[PDB]
Amino acid sequence: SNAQPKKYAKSKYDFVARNNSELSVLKDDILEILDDRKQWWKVRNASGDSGFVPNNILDIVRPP
Amino acid sequence: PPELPSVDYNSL
Repeated sequence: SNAQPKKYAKSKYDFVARNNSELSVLKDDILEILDDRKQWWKVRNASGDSGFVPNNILDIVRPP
Repeated sequence: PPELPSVDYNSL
């Protein structure tokens, strides 16, 4: 719907932030991928919070 | 469950 759509991931697991730089997420949460350049991706959750989550708990979500 | 990758974000 936009020329540059937002990219999303779905978490496979519950993950609890170990510090305030990481982002706690739940299994099946949908997360905006803000930065996937490293092993820890910066993502944003539905509440607008952002932080880092491990790449390996995330599955890419297909564009509509 | 998967082991976490090494941290590669910056902290403080």
